[PDB]
Amino acid sequence: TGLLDGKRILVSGIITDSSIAFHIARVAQEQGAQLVLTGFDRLRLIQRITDRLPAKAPLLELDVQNEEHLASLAGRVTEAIGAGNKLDGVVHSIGFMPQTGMGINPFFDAPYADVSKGIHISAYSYASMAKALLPIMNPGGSIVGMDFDPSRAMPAYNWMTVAKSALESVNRFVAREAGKYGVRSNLVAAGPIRTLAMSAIVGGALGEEAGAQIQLLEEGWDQRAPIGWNMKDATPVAKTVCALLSDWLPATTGDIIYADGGAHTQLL
Amino acid sequence: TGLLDGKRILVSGIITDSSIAFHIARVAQEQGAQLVLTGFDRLRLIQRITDRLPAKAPLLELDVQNEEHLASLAGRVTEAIGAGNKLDGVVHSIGFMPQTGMGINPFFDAPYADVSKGIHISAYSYASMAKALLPIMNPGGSIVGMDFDPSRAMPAYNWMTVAKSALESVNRFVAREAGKYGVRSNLVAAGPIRTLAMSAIVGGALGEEAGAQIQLLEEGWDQRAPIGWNMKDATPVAKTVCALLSDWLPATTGDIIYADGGAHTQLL
Amino acid sequence: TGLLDGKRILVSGIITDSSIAFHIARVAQEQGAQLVLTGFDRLRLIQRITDRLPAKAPLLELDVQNEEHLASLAGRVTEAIGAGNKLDGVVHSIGFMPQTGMGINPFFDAPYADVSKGIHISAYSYASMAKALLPIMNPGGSIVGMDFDPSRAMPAYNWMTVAKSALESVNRFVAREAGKYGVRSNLVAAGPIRTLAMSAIVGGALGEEAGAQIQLLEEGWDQRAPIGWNMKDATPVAKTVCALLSDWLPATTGDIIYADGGAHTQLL
Amino acid sequence: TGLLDGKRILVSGIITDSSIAFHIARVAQEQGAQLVLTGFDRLRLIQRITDRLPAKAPLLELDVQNEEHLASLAGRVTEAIGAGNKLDGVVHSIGFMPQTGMGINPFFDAPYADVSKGIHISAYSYASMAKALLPIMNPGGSIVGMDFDPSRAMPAYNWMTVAKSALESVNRFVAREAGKYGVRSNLVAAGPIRTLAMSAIVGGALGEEAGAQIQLLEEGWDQRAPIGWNMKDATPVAKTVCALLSDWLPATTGDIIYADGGAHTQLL
Ligand SMILES: NC(=O)c1ccc[n+]([C@@H]2O[C@H](COP(=O)([O-])OP(=O)(O)OC[C@H]3O[C@@H](n4cnc5c(N)ncnc54)[C@H](O)[C@@H]3O)[C@@H](O)[C@H]2O)c1
Ligand SMILES: NC(=O)c1ccc[n+]([C@@H]2O[C@H](COP(=O)([O-])OP(=O)(O)OC[C@H]3O[C@@H](n4cnc5c(N)ncnc54)[C@H](O)[C@@H]3O)[C@@H](O)[C@H]2O)c1
Ligand SMILES: NC(=O)c1ccc[n+]([C@@H]2O[C@H](COP(=O)([O-])OP(=O)(O)OC[C@H]3O[C@@H](n4cnc5c(N)ncnc54)[C@H](O)[C@@H]3O)[C@@H](O)[C@H]2O)c1
Ligand SMILES: NC(=O)c1ccc[n+]([C@@H]2O[C@H](COP(=O)([O-])OP(=O)(O)OC[C@H]3O[C@@H](n4cnc5c(N)ncnc54)[C@H](O)[C@@H]3O)[C@@H](O)[C@H]2O)c1
Ligand SMILES: Cc1cc(C)nc(SCc2cc(C(N)=O)no2)n1
Ligand SMILES: Cc1cc(C)nc(SCc2cc(C(N)=O)no2)n1
Ligand SMILES: Cc1cc(C)nc(SCc2cc(C(N)=O)no2)n1
Ligand SMILES: Cc1cc(C)nc(SCc2cc(C(N)=O)no2)n1
Ligand SMILES: [Mg+2]
Ligand SMILES: [Mg+2]
Ligand SMILES: [Mg+2]
Ligand SMILES: [Mg+2]
Repeated sequence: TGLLDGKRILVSGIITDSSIAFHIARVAQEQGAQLVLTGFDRLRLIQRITDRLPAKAPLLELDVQNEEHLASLAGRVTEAIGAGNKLDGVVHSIGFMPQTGMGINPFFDAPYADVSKGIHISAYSYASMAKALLPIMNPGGSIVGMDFDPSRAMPAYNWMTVAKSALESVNRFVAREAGKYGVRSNLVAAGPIRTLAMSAIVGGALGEEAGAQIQLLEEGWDQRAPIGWNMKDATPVAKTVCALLSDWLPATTGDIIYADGGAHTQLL
Repeated sequence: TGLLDGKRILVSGIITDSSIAFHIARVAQEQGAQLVLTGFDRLRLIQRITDRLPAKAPLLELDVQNEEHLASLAGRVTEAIGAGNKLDGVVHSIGFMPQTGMGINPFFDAPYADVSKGIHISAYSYASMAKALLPIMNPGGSIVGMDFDPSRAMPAYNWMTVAKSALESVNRFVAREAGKYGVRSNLVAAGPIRTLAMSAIVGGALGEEAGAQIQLLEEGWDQRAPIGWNMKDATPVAKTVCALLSDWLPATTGDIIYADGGAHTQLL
Repeated sequence: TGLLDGKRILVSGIITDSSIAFHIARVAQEQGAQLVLTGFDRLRLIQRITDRLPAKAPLLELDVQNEEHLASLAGRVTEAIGAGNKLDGVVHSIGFMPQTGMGINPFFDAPYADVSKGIHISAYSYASMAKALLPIMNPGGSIVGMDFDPSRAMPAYNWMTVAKSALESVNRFVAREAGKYGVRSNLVAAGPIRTLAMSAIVGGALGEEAGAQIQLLEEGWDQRAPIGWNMKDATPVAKTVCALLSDWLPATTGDIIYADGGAHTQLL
Repeated sequence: TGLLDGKRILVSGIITDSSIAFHIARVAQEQGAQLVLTGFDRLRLIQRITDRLPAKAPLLELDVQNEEHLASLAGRVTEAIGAGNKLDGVVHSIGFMPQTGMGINPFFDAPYADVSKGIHISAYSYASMAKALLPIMNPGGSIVGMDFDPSRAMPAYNWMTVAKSALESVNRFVAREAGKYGVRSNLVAAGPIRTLAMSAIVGGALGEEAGAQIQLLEEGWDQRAPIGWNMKDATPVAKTVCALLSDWLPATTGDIIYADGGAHTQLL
């Protein structure tokens, strides 16, 4: 009697035990969902990481920049879940921006090839995954992507923020297409989460000024949040993704749910 | 094993079997919640209506314009739920705007006394109820109010839209106060629902032009909604309110969840 | 050859030489506009203040809560400007919230009578003035109101923020009515301005905590603003109001122009 | 005594006499501005078109996808305006999306190479131009870009809408950089304009369904606009761009001004 009992859900984006997708996968399994996982490039690493999940789940390779991986994806998922079975859910928890597009590298100094790669992975791939998976999704189904509120510019995030603005726009169009299948498409805008990369950035991996700026942003976020914000805890974000994967928000689509402690609703 | 098992929830706003609050109360009970209901003025009528709910629930009188009703409310709820017990949820499903403030009566012709009454009932009362109930709410608790997207002006709704804009602002402040109790505060922005009053308006109860305009708005809403919009079905709205009353959106506060078929995310 | 040469403009809201309306009136006159001023209650004081403006301007009494003042307003303006002449512009620079609705007084402790008075003056009066003045405005005309961005809740501002949210909604409806006259209606959302009342608040006139909170908000505003924000200088705000009164934004209506140093477009 | 007397302004984006940039250039010249024009690929055509402007203006080649054109741009402008002189204004009126990214071609069928080209030209180039031109702009200067409101998804526009969402995000970051030079950066969100390409689209150049959908969008736009919307008249848009190029909106940056007849503020 979990929130997601009997649901078949694809979860992309696990790389480490601190990935937001690891926690989404863990909570979905705690809630009775049967998962299919997708991983990029380091499959041996991802398998060892996913071995820590409450239940076993088939892992499929998916490089979103690879058209062959996308073209074979639905067939590979069908084989993993069994012929005649379809997905009820899809989680996009994929994001990347080359170092030139984030941090202390001046915003104007990011070459377009780098920005384009980041936009391909972080925004266009949300449409790529929906195109590949909608033909194998059941009516009442749900597609969820991870967002970081890009409504206002912020230091260091730079082109990653531009990619999120593009992602929010993509989500509204994916919802139009997904609707033809009786499927919802939404994003969860999370507050900052101390993933391995976020800790490294605050530690100065992308320059001192950028680290200092992200640390101030994190502190301000918890201060603004009426219920507080714990950057070390991805569970509230994972629960929110599961809320969207469930039958409990059936009239919400092309939309954004903020799992940010309410920080975006307050100025100070 | 319902979504709201063991939760004690107050639900205001039932007047007819077509009230959005009736459906919120029905779904909350189907999901294991123990309810306390509040009713305005016509208690005998409300009791006969609520007798149709899946389970028995104490009904308390609450006129939000009456300071004595508000001052005695927490004590009356405690008596109904038993000393030592507190509420986990509160539903505000209250709205009113005198006839001069809605319909064919020109927007400029609404006297302030009428607008002020409508704003008192539809917006200020969200803060009034939170003030009365927060001292008897448990941490992890949830306050939910009903909204109708007032981001853009629309024909006929007139001062009711102004009252909703004020309500959205009130919600952000209530979240600040509710946070001190470990309580969330959010609104559900519903698409148009064919309540008794909505059917009467489309039928011309507030003038021909206003009826024609609201009918066009309803049609456009379903056309824009990527998953469609059924104005005759309050169930998707009721489910969304229950999603907010549950433990599944724990990092969302001072916010608005749109249960509108995704219509507000599309232009055409 | 001023920006507003030959335009007849009504300007309300002058009380001191630090009123935003004093600077709007000064810049409009520097730009060739012929003004009619309205004042509340302290006409002798207002006249002595307005004697400092670059040019002489008739001053009319206007209490926005007084229906007789509103009913006689168009006739009184016509007498001041001459029969056969109409206004090209109207400036609403009126705002009030009783002490219980702002500052350290808890948000929940503001009685409705106080909130309603504040909403009457700060929001409903924008519609009251447009109703009175549209019959004496020329096509191509412009109505401008003063806003303080209420999209996110903030400390101390409390019910004044709720009143601004209501004002933004009122503006969108006033635009619908004003359009029938070929008239535009818009708000200027200013950054914080050190008026006499703002200085008194920071100084602790409405409690220590509220003063400290508003001082932090002011500092954050200049820090966020990509071009900086000088709270001691109302000139950039006055220039923006004149931009809206001019023929230079002819396709903008029911809208909000932010004269806030760009602070609302940045998170940090 | 024009609005832009003595200002040196670069205007990009003229291709035909129906280009929005042609009208921006015409109004800026009527208002006393001294222009430098940039053109893409068809310089002989652009020169013959620009010969119709009120005054002579040097024309420089600028392909925004060409790093050499961008690297030599400031030097070429300085040569055209004279050593010791700098620009007061910059107009970005550049947009492109390959046919696969707009129209009847399904949203999912646009290959990334096409989307990336469109995003390069329509969004990234706003940052490219600011990087090249800020070192030759005077304090008090203004950068203006052309936007088409992408807040909600719409039929046919597809990836062009995604590119506009990315552009709005880019604008907020450009404002941060431009602020260091005492320069403002803003976008004008225009209503639909019957350029040669728009007429061809409505005529079915990108498929019947797309043409029909854009025609419905145009009709709805004028219906919603409280002051109406004339798609055959770029003058109100050109005037708005000049308002931003002037000294009259000195505290507005990282922002969006809507020259859309107020259509985006109304639902119906
Ligand atoms: N960490 C935060 O503060 C934060 C905040 C809000 C939203 N988000 C978003 O959450 C999502 C997950 O990120 P995270 O913070 O868990 O970091 P992460 O590094 O753990 O997850 C990013 C994932 O993207 C994958 N990926 C990269 N390139 C790929 C490709 N070519 N094909 C397929 N997958 C590819 C990586 O392998 C990794 O699994 C991202 O969309 C991120 O932007 C993160
Ligand atoms: N019907 C729609 O299309 C629609 C759309 C979105 C949101 N909403 C909102 O949903 C909520 C419920 O409205 P509904 O559509 O179910 O209509 P309804 O008439 O069934 O419910 C309104 C309720 O407000 C109560 N109320 C009025 N004055 C009161 C007072 N002084 N004290 C206490 N309660 C008082 C009424 O008794 C009634 O129970 C309202 O906030 C409404 O604005 C309605
Ligand atoms: N000061 C700021 O930081 C700030 C920021 C943004 C917007 N604004 C807005 O600018 C406008 C002008 O305020 P200000 O800051 O110049 O303060 P102010 O005190 O100088 O101006 C407020 C004016 O409202 C008038 N008023 C009050 N009650 C009235 C009534 N019954 N009838 C008619 N007029 C009445 C007062 O007489 C006064 O002239 C207000 O709308 C205010 O909210 C102020
Ligand atoms: N037409 C509308 O309905 C509408 C509405 C709102 C905003 N806009 C925007 O206004 C701007 C001007 O477009 P328009 O409608 O006048 O169409 P247009 O075709 O007349 O202008 C587009 C311009 O972009 C130029 N361009 C394309 N690729 C380029 C490159 N590689 N380098 C440099 N310049 C390049 C073209 O040469 C052309 O001059 C665009 O940003 C467009 O999206 C248009
Ligand atoms: C909002 C947000 C913040 C961070 C640090 N990573 C992410 S996605 C993960 C990631 C890592 C990198 C990188 N440059 O290593 N780029 O993207 N998204
Ligand atoms: C958004 C929306 C629409 C309607 C018809 N009623 C409501 S609340 C119910 C109601 C009824 C009335 C009335 N004038 O009878 N005023 O308010 N809210
Ligand atoms: C946004 C903003 C801020 C302030 C201090 N005053 C205003 S209007 C002026 C005013 C003064 C008072 C008062 N309580 O004296 N209420 O309103 N508006
Ligand atoms: C919002 C909007 C609408 C249109 C028709 N063109 C533009 S920019 C001009 C353009 C033309 C094309 C094309 N595919 O020919 N792509 O972009 N922008
Ligand atoms: Mg294991
Ligand atoms: Mg019964
Ligand atoms: Mg004098
Ligand atoms: Mg010529």
